[PDB]
Amino acid sequence: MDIKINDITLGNNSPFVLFGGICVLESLDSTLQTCAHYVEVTRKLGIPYIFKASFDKANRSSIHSYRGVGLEEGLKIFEKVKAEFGIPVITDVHEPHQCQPVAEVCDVIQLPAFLARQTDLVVAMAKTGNVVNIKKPQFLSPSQMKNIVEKFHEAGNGKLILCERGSSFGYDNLVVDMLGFGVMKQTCGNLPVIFDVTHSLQGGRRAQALDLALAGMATRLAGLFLESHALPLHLLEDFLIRIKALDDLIKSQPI
Amino acid sequence: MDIKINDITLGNNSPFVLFGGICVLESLDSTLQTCAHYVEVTRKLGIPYIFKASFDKANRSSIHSYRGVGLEEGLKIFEKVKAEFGIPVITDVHEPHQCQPVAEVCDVIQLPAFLARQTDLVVAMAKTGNVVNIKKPQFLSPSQMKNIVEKFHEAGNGKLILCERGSSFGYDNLVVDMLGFGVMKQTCGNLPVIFDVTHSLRAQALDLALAGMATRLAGLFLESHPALPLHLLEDFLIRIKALDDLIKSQPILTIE
Amino acid sequence: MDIKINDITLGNNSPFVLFGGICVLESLDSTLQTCAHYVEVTRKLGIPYIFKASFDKANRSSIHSYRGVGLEEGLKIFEKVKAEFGIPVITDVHEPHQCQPVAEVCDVIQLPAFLARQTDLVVAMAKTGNVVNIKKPQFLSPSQMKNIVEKFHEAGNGKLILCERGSSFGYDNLVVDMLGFGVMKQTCGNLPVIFDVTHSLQTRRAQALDLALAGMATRLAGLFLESHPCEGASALPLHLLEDFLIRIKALDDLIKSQPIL
Amino acid sequence: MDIKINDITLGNNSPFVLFGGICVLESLDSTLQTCAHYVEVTRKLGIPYIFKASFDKANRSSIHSYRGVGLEEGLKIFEKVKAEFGIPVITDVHEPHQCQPVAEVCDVIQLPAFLARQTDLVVAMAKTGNVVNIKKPQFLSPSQMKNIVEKFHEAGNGKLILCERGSSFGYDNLVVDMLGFGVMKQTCGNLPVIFDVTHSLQGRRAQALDLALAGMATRLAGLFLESHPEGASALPLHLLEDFLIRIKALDDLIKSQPILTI
Ligand SMILES: [Cl-]
Ligand SMILES: [Cl-]
Ligand SMILES: [Mn+2]
Ligand code: NA
Repeated sequence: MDIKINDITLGNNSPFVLFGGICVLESLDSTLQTCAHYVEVTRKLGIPYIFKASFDKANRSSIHSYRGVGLEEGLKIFEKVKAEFGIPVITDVHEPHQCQPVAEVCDVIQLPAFLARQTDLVVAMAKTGNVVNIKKPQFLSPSQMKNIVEKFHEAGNGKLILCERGSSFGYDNLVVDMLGFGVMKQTCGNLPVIFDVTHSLQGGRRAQALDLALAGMATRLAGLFLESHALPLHLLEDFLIRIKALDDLIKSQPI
Repeated sequence: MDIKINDITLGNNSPFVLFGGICVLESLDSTLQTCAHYVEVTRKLGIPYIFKASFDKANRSSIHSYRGVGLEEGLKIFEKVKAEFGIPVITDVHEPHQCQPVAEVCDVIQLPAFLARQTDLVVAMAKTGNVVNIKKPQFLSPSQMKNIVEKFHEAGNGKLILCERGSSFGYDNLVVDMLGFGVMKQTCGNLPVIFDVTHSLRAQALDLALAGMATRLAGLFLESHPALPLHLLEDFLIRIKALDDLIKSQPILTIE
Repeated sequence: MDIKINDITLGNNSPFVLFGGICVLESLDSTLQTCAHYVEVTRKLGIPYIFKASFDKANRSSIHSYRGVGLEEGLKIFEKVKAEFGIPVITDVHEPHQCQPVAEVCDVIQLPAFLARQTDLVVAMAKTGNVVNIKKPQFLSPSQMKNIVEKFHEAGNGKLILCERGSSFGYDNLVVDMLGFGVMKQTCGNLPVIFDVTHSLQTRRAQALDLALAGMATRLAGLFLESHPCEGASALPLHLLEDFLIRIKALDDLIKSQPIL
Repeated sequence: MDIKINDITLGNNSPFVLFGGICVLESLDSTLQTCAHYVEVTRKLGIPYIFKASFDKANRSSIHSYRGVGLEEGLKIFEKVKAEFGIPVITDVHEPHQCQPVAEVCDVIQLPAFLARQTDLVVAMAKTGNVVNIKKPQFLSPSQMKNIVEKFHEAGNGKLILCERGSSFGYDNLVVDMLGFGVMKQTCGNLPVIFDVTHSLQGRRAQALDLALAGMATRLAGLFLESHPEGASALPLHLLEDFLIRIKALDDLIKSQPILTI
C-alpha cells in the first residue's frame, strides 16, 4: 500500500523518500538554513524529501538544559518551512492533547518508540486522520507491529508508516535485523517501511552509516530516515548519491 | 540508605516489604476483598505490606479495554483502603498534572518504566517530596539507573526506590540479570532495591523470587488475581520469608 | 534422578555437592596444596566434594599461551589426588581419543561448552560408561539441552549432569537465566543440575557470592567453582572458601528442608 | 588484501565468489551431478564458483547421520571434481592429523565454527600453507576475530578468509549484524570477508534473498549458499539462477564505485 504525501508517493516499490532535518528546533533562521541545504542537495539529485524536527527535547541531559522552542513556537517555524520550500514536514508528539493542533500544521506525526503502547496517544493520533509514522520499539519483535497497526485501524486511521530503529542487543547496544523489514511487510499489509539509520547507530561513523543504510535499502524500503549537522553535509551529497544508485537498481528488479 | 514509609522501614538490610495488589482498580468491593486477603496473610506472618494498584492503565490489550476507574474515583478507593486497613499504598502516575493530587493521597508514587526518561514527569514527581518507585526499563542497563537518580536529586528528592522488572533478551522475552541488583546498589548509593517478579515473568514465579531475594533486597513486588493465584499467597510468602530471614540474619560478606 | 559417585549421592533434592578446584594443573605440589585446603574445609562443613582441574587449556588466545602440564602428566597428578584424599575428581576432554584413557582415572568426565555438538566426542565419552558433566553452551537455550541428553541416551549412557554456565547477551557478555534451571529439570528427566558460577561471571568477581546464592535458591544438585590462592579474572580467593561455603550451605540446607511444589 | 585461488581473485573489491555444494560426500556420481548444476548456472552468469562438501562431518544432527564417504574416497572425489570442471574446492577438517593429506587436494580448508578457538587444529591448518576459511562462531564478537587471525599469523599462514554466519540473539534465534563486516575488515587487515547466508538462518527463499542482498551491499568478497531440488535448509534449485542474477546485479553496482573519499 502506497501513501500520497502531497506531491510525493511513499511506498515500498517507489523511489525512496528521504526524511531528514535536525534534532530539536532552536531558531527560525537556523531551521531554514539547514532545510535549505537538504532541499538543494535532494533537488539536484532528484530525491523526494520531507523535513524532520522536534519542537521538544523530552529526554534532557540535565533537568536544567535547553528543551527547544516548544510547541507554540515550534509550529510557527514549521509553517514557514512549508511556505518557503513547499515541502512536507514530520514531527513527534508525546501528549494526546497535542495531537490535533500539531496535525493542523505537520503533514506527518510521529509516535515515539517509548510511547508506542500508550493507548491514549494511539487513539488521539489516529483521530487526526493524518499520516502517522510508528517507531518500532527496540524491545518489540517485528511480528508484533501488526498489533499496533490493528489499534490504529480500529481507531479509523490506515495511513501508517512503520519505522525501523534497531533492536536491543545486550546492554547499551543495538543490532538491526535485516529480516525484520520483510516480516513487517508481510504481516502488516505492505504498509510503507522506512529505516531510521541515525538512531540505529549507537572515519568510521560516516562509513558505518553508509554500510548500514545500503544494507537496509537493499531489502526494498519506502524511505530512509536520518539526521545531520550524526552526519556532516558534503558527505550528505556523497552518501545520497550512493543510496539512490542502489535504490534505483533494487526498485528496477521485479519482486 | 533506608526509607520510612509510615511505620515501615524499607531497606536492603531490613526485613523484606511486600508490594502487592492488583493490576488496575476496577471496583470498590472486589478491591477491598482482595486487599483484605493480603492484609490477613501478611499480618499472620508479620510481613510489612503495601497495597498496589493502578487507577489508569496505559498499554492495555485493546483500545477499548477498561482503563480503570480513573484519578478521582481511584484516589477515593485508595482513601478507603488506607482508612479500613491502616496500610500504605502505591500507584503510578503518567502526567505532571497528576503528581500533586496523587501524592497527597498515596504513600508511594511510581514512575512507569516507559516514562523513566521523561524529564518533565521526573521533575514534577521529584517536587512532590513523596517517596518514589522508579521502574527500570527493560532496555536500560543497570549502570544507567544513576542518571535517573541524579535527575531526581537535582530536582530535590532523594527518597527513591529502584525496581527491577527484567531485561530484553532477543525478541519478546525477558531475562533477569541477578548481577544487576548489586550494580544498582553500588552505583546509586545503596538506595532500596525491590524486585517486580510479576512483570519479569509459576513454580517459575517462586524460583525467580527466591533467586532475587537471595541477593539481599528491600522488597518484592507482585500482582495476584482472585499474576499469582490469590489463595496460594500464604504458601508463597512463607517460603520467601524463610529465605529472606536467613539471608538478612547474616552479615554481608565482601569479596575482592 | 539421582547419581551415585562413590559414596556421594548427587541429586536435585539432595544436599549440594561442591565441584571445586582450579583452572589448570600447573604442578603436583601446587595441586596437592590447593586440594588439601578444599578437602579440610568441606570435611568440617560436611559438604560432599569432588576435585576439579583441567590438564590442558586447549583454546587460549596465543599458540604460546600456557596450557598446563598436559595429559600424561595430568593423569598422574589425578592418580595421586585420589590416593591421598580418597575423593572423586573431574576433568574436561577435548578430543575423542583422550576419552577412554582419561576415564580410567577421572571419575567424572566433562564435555566442554564449545564442543557439545561434536558428535564423535559425545559418542566416545558415552562409551566410557563414566559419569558425564555436560557444560551448557553459552549459545544454547535451556529447552534444547534435551537434544544433547538424547544423543548420550542413544549412545547408551544415562549418567549425565547438566551444568549451567551463562548465556550470550549481546557481544562479550553473559547473563544467567535463573528460570533455565527449572526448564532443564522438566525437559531432561530431572537429571542433576549444577551451576558453574565462575565461568558465568565472565566478560563481577565481587559478585560471585550473590550469583551463587541466587542459583542455589532454585534447588540444585551442585555448585561448580574455581579458586586461586588462566582466567577472565573471576576465581575466588582461596582463603575465602570457608566463609563462602558457610553461606552457600546455610541457604542450601534451608531450601532443601522445604517440601517441593 | 586479495587472495588468488588458482585463476580466481578473492577480495572485498573484486567480483563476488560463490561457495556452495552439498552437505556430505556420498558418491562420485552424486557429487558430479550436484556440482554440475552450480557450475552451469554460475558459468551462464560469469560468476566465479568454488564447490563445497564435507568428507567427514563431525557435527551432524544425530549421532548416526551419515558422516560422508571418508578421507580416502572423499579426496578421490574432490580430485575428479577439480579435473572435470576446472574449479577450486573447499572442505572442513576437524582433526589436526587430517589437515596435511586434505591440503594436497583441497584448495581451501575450512575451520569449523565450533573449533575456531582450538589451538592444535589452528596450528595444523596453518602449517599446510593452504588458503583457510575461518567460520565465525555465533558467540564471538566481530572484534574477537583478530585473535584467531593472529594465531594463524603466529603459525605462519596469512591466507585467511573470514566467514560470517550470524550471532546469538536471545534464545535460539540468530541475527546478522551488518556492522560486523566493517569491524572485521578494519581490525583484520582487510582480509576477504564472506557471508554464509544459509546457516545465518539456522518463503525461506524470499528471506534468504533479502539477507543476502543486505550483506553484499556492504561490499564483500563472496557468498556462501546451499542449493538443490541436516540442520539448515537449502534454497530450492529452480530459484538459483534468479537469486544469483539479483546478487550479481547489486555486487556489480557496488564494486564499480570507489570506496568513499577520505
Ligand atoms: Cl506496576
Ligand atoms: Cl542421536
Ligand atoms: Mn577456568
Ligand atoms: Na503521599
